[PDB]
Amino acid sequence: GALERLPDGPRIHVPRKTALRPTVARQVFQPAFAPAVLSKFDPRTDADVDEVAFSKHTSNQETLPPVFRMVAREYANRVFALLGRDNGRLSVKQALDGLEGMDPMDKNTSPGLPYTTLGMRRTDVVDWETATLIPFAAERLEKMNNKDFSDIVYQTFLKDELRPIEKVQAAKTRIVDVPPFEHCILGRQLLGKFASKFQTQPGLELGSAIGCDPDVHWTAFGVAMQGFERVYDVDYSNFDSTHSVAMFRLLAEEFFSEENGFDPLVKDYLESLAISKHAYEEKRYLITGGLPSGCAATSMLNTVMNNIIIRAGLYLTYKNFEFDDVKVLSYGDDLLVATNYQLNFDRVRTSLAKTGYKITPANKTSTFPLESTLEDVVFLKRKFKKEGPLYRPVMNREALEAMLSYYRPGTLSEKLTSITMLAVHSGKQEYDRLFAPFREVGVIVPTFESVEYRWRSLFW
Repeated sequence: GALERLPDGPRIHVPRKTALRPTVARQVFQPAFAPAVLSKFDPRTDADVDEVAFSKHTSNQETLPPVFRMVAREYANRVFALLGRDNGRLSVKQALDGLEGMDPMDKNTSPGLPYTTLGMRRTDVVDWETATLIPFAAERLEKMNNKDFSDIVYQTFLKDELRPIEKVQAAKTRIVDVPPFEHCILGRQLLGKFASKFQTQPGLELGSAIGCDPDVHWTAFGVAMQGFERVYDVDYSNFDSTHSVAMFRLLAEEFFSEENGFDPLVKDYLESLAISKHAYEEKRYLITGGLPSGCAATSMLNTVMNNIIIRAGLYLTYKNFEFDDVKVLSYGDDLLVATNYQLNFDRVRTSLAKTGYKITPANKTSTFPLESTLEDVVFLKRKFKKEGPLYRPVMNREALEAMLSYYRPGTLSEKLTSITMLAVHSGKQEYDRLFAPFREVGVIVPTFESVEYRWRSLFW
């Protein structure tokens, strides 16, 4: 919200060509999907894609009800009771290498401005052996330690991916925000030690599916939500952008605070996300509110806010409502409510509408069903398919066809390998149907029994 125009500067090229190309299986399945619109002169749409991206960000909420604060600090108590309040700053060595049971920073990811303009990669700007930034990058990280984030400009561009034909026709393409590499390092310094603990324990108590593995953890999520009377599926609309600047303050003061064992600089880092400066072609602008993408923190941040927001809506809608009445499971804006009560999310939608957040039923029709169970819900594009004492992540049939219909030249073998581990849960008949197009044109893929056996090996 609140997009303020700044003085224009050097041209930072937004890419306007898809790398996606159709496979041999596109003609077979013909999914309701196509590459996202990137150019203004894309003939598949009437609309200007830059206008549609800039039409969003109207204005976030200035204020926010007082119930958001108490439910935030009450959620904080539960989280830090389990994980602990030893969430101090990590060294630059620890940030790059990552802690034990935490992936190291990706060397391939974009380094951000001005390194992308100069044609440099992440491994140019730092030495991973010694954890040593080059003089230019080192002094910028120094200034951010001294409470100054004035140099930080997000490289912003359109997301190259598949979209529904309606999103392609309407030119509604998602926006990627790439922060500078030093900003991304500093983020993992301040919030890394906490993130490592949050990743390792996904479940209903922490209220998060972050750092899970659908093959294994679906059985754990399944059995945990099994005993409950109902399970609701709730989806937000523009969850990242609708975060108010007040929400960021709440997190800094109540959740990611020095009381809970965080670095004092965390507050200033969170303000860099709250009020951020972006570069798009020659345009420069300033968005007040909403969480930018980029780096590993984004999914965790939304997961924390999601547990707060959904309960705050319930507190507002349902009087004498309890915190433990609802058990939550979420991976960012993908939300899953488990409860013994009977909740009406039509009235919760109207409550949260006033607070800025917009929920939807996730079933293409404006009616949250009063009755809903574990078998009905869809979480992470997957369903909960019980099989003996286990649960299998059965992925949507229309999703699987869409994934196989397009690809990026060069990395086709890597793609097919990963999709076999998804399609295995749909059954041998469905499995061999989905890969038949590729085998038809002389492309070998592993047997169903090979990959099905591999999945069963996880539980031995």
